[PDB]
Amino acid sequence: FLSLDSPTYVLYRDRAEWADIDPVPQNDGPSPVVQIIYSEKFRDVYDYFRAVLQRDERSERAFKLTRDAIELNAANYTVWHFRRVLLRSLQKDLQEEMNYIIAIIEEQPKNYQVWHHRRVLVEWLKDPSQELEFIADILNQDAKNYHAWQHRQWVIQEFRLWDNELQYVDQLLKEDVRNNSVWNQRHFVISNTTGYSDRAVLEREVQYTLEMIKLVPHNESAWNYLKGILQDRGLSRYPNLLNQLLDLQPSHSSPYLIAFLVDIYEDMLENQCDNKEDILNKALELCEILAKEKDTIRKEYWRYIGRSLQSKHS
Amino acid sequence: LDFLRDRHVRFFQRCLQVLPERYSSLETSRLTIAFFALSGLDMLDSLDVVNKDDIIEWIYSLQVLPTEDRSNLDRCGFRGSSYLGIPFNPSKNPGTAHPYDSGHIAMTYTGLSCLIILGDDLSRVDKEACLAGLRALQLEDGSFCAVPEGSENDMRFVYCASCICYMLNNWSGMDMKKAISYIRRSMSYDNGLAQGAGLESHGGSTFCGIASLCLMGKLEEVFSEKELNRIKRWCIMRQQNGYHGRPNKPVDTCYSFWVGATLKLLKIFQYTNFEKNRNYILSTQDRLVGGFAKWPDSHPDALHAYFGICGLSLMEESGICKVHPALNVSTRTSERLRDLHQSWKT
Ligand SMILES: CC(C)=CCC/C(C)=C/CC/C(C)=C/CC/C(C)=C/COP(=O)(O)OP(=O)(O)O
Ligand SMILES: [Cl-]
Ligand SMILES: [Zn+2]
Repeated sequence: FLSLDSPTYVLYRDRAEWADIDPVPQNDGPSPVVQIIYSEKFRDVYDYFRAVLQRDERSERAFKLTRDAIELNAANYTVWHFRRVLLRSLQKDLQEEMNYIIAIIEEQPKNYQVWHHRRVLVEWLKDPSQELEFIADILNQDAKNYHAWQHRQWVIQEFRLWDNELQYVDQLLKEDVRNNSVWNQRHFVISNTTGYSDRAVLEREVQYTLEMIKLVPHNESAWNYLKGILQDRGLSRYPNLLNQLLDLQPSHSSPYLIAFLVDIYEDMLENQCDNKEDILNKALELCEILAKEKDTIRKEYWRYIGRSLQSKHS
Repeated sequence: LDFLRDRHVRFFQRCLQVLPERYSSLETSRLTIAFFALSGLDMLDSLDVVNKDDIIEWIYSLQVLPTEDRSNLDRCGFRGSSYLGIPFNPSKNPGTAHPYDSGHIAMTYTGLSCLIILGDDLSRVDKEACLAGLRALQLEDGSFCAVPEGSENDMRFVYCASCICYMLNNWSGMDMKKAISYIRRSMSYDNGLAQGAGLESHGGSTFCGIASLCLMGKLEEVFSEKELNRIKRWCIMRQQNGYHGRPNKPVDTCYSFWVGATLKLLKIFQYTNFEKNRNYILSTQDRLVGGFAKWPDSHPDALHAYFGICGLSLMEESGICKVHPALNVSTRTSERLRDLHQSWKT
């Protein structure tokens, strides 16, 4: 109703409808620490909020008061909790609250309390029809917003909305193949639907990733995904992979590729392969290439990895 | 360039004093701002510039004590501030019932942590009440919430629970088996740890997971050597010069601690590049007002000032105490806590 910046705004202490309530002030005692100074307007709203809270007043006026308290500080979780209590007590229109929270989140997409509030609402309504589109809008202003991706995974899992996510992922990877959040989403969708045990799926995915790597060879995300879906099956069990990678070294080289190769050679050594002492040298050779010229910032790490390989296979 | 030690000491002093209304959104978490400043001064060996006694009383006024009828145990711990309007009471008289008054896991954690840093012995802490409150916060999947009324749940709070149990030297505050399960299930296909199962692995949550396991003394037991090697690989890949929180994201000073401390716990921080890390951290130093920012030419804040300093500490910056990588306090403070634990054991 009465906006905090309206020319005709009136402090709560001067409103007739609030004359019966005694405001409750905050007191930090004798020597306050990390004390924040508050304006008259701010302190006024919260002095009445404390009053209403202290008496657990489930009134319509209290509900309107929370709107102001939230405008002054959307990070106050107690205010949001109380607002939810009131939402229930007064049996308020939840579809309206969805509009409210939708606006708030757009203005403060990094606030934990607002995302939690929206999730509680969606649970209450058991209605996820608005979710995927809302999240896509937020992800459009910030494609890596952790809160947004988290909410998205919750919605999809809770209401089983897997049908179009893999397509959404393909779309975003085209917009920015370096977005680590989207690669994570891809693995989220696949491992929760078809899984990777279907050789046809694994092949589709390994092929897809190599295509993306060829487009932008220096992308940790793509390489991590590729290694991720194969590491547990056993990298050494894929002979054509080793050769296809070795064929990329010429042009599409990068520290990620070199590392992958080292990880492949190590898997081999781990599986009593043929030419143990020869494979080990191919690995050590790469570790040193990484340390001395390809990933120098990790110089000491790679040398450390190398020393580890020797003392383990000799 | 160089470390402006005195400037940062003044910066932290100001944090404990009075803040402009533009910081209103920090009201409910003033206690952690206090933590950053106090632990920051401790890290710089300057706790003398503050009145340890005044602050200890303030902290104790934030403890949610059980009521006469002890019917609010599931809500005990510490508040982030006095925004509820409850009359000042430095844990003297019993608890005064209030419909919405309860602790917040991150505040219970920073609160106890602050008390120890200030030299208090925790005798005024209702240990059993805090642990009771802690247990109430754990969910079926093993993770924790911040408040009994309900909130988001993730790795951050698992770390808080771990720190609390560790400081109160009593793990009855959590179902360790379920917590460990949660931590395992958060490991991503790329080998880092995320906020929860299926989510994108992140430097912050990886620290929380690994540090929690170290505090429980079960790192080795939970992850195989192969697994720990994969995690180490993920973590050390975070360094660009300074450290970023996740692949393909810009570096931020605080990760010098989050990721750096994880590497320290995994015993391979020694293999990282110190100079580039130090240079980045210092480039985010505010030479005028003190403190550090996330990025160079950015505004400083208590959190990045504290973690930038802890990051420097990892490499033994001249003039900064050594930080305890898992407990997030100075080794000095961790040592004092060991003594404190011993004295109790009598
Ligand atoms: C010491 C105190 C006060 C608390 C310790 C307990 C907590 C709350 C630890 C949090 C650790 C942490 C940094 C977790 C990461 C959470 C996360 C996913 C943050 C995303 O924030 P962004 O700003 O988007 O990050 P980047 O852009 O840097 O990736
Ligand atoms: Cl180390
Ligand atoms: Zn940061």
